[PDB]
Amino acid sequence: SPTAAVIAEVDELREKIKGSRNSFRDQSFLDQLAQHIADAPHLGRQPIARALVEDLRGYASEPRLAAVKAHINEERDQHIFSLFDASYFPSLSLEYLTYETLPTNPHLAARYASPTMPVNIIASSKGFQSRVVVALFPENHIDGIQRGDDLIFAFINKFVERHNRITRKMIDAVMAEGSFPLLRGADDRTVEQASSWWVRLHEYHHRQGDMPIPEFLRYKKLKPLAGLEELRVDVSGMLVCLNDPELPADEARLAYEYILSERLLRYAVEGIPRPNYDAVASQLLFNYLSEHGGIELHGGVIRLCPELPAVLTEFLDRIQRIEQRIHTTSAEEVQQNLLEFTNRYTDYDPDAKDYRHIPFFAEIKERLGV
Amino acid sequence: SPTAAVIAEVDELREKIKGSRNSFRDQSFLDQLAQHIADAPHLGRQPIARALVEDLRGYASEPRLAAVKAHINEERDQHIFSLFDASYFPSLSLEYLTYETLPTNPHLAARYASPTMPVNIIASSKGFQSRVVVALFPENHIDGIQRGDDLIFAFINKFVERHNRITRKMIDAVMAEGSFPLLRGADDRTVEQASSWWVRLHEYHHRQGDMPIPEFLRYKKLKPLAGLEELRVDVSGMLVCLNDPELPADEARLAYEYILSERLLRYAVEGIPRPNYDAVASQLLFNYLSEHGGIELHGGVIRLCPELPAVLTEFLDRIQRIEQRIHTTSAEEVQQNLLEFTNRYTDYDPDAKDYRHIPFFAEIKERLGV
Ligand SMILES: CC[C@H](C)[C@H](N)C(=O)O
Ligand SMILES: CC[C@H](C)[C@H](N)C(=O)O
Ligand SMILES: [Fe+2]
Ligand SMILES: [Fe+2]
Repeated sequence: SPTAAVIAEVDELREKIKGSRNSFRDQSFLDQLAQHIADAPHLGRQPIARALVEDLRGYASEPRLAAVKAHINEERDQHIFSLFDASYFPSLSLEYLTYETLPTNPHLAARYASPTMPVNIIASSKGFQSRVVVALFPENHIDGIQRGDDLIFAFINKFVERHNRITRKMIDAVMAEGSFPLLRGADDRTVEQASSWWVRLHEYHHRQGDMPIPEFLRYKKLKPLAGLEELRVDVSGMLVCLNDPELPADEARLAYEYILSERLLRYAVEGIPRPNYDAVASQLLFNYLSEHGGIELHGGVIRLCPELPAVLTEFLDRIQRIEQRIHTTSAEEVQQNLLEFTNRYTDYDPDAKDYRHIPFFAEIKERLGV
Repeated sequence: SPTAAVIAEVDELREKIKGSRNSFRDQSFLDQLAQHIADAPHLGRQPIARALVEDLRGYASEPRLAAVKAHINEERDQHIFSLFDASYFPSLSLEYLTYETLPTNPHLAARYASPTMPVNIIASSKGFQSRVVVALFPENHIDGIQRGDDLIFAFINKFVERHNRITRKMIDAVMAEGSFPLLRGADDRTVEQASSWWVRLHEYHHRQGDMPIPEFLRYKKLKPLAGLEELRVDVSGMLVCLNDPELPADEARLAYEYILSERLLRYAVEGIPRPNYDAVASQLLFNYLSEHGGIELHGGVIRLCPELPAVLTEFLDRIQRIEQRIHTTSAEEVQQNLLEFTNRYTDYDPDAKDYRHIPFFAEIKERLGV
């Protein structure tokens, strides 16, 4: 494979520059990196690689990767290649991948438009092979810039893999039989479709509401708040799938099943020893739905109530009433009221100032090794 | 086995009361539990089970498990049986185990005396089989009480298993050759003895210094501070192994290697996606030692410097100077100075108010799957 020989060159340069992360913005390093890229027999020929060489050589006066991102954002081809510095994707340094796009419902694409690119990774350098790396954001490039129209990638194949390895097992063990009938025995192409719908709705709704991100990003980074924000947009996504009549009914219900099953199960068990931000918000959802009649527990198995759509609407309405007070109070006051809401429905240790997995999911973690 | 039949009866009773934790102190529930225990053909005739039945039947007027704890503390036999509620050991409800005691050095038990019981679990009910449950504390019983002379159990067999599963392959991959010569190929009984020394020195030092626990426990539960407290007592134990000449020199050096390798390696990688309390403090140690001449990184491998004992002393002295100010400043002010120290040497995200694995150990987690 030619792409395979390109990636081998990237992987080899990546190996040499590991341990040089502190000089990734030093111009002496960058000139040598650029020269090594340009002199690479297969990689140096690539248009995206010429864009990076030009960007890197100019960095001392323009610390931006403008040529690379122009190439990527215009989809001049299906290759991504750059120098990355993402604190939460530590595996990424000099990296290369090729992707394939997914079929898109046209109403979805127009009414809920965002710069989202749900894609499958076809081939990639080693950093992109880490299971941690599920997406790629514009500020992950060394320049750290994000503009509102930069493309954001989500790697759907990694979400299909997680759903196969964790969510299916959890559906069988934790849900009442018949709970997610469209997802039962679905093939990868079908989960791929739902997951792509999920990410499209997800990104769109992050930018909606009274405290959208990135505008209010620095108020939504505390663990319970970062998770609550993910949950806000995913419940918004569930409700769109339930209520927007211009979406094909069978595809919309499948996407609904996917978002609900991921949030009620896979995300609810993330993090060892303590829940991560997603798990805290999923356990908030779990306890809120149990207490307000959206789900029932019968012998430790979850029943989805017929009334669940109304209880989801009530839950999103409640988040929105808290966020709406941004117009009459401070962001810091809204934060405390989001924390108070969260802590009513989660296992918050006030001395540690952190969270424990609620007993229902602690036992599932023990029983299934998730 | 008769004990096999006793444990089978406990596991079945545990199964019936799962999902009744909200009732574990309701006398109607306790009366019924007590009757089922007393009627168990094998379990009900055990002396410790006689004791539990008696404590549970009296719980409405005396919410204590005094008879059970008298049996256990007096070591009337090597069986433990009770009703537990420990939020960090969620698998424990009604549980039974038998243990065996370990050889003990006389000087160690006299000079560094504490109610520590380093033991091996021989047989146990299901709750005690979780890898989370590494110890048993007196306040873990449903009465929530701990007294200074109550026995505290550490399950050394689980620390041997963790050493062989994680620490050993980390030593091979991350330490310069010859770093831990006494541990190389050491058998399980040898690691057992080193671990039992670790726990004895550990519990002893928790009770020494200017902010001992449990007196100052509620000030040391924030993630970085709970880790730093575990690290304070383990550095103290390392130094005792190096410095106290009345300890047998072979066993002392072996314990030193065990404590250092555990804190430099196994504890340094704990927690996904973020470091737990132990890992934050271990990363503090790693960066402190790197910056102050106690270890060096050559080829991505850790070299223990000959000067390391002096740098460990400097590190413990530093902690002790921060804690000593409890005599002239508030406990809250000491907390802020312990945090400030920690954050100088770890990857602290001030907007999330949490920690990320430093890149050195993030790469090891990816490489070795730990
Ligand atoms: C695919 C979702 C990713 C990880 C992130 N939650 C986002 O909003 O892009
Ligand atoms: C075995 C040690 C346990 C986990 C705890 N750190 C203690 O000091 O009791
Ligand atoms: Fe998101
Ligand atoms: Fe401890």
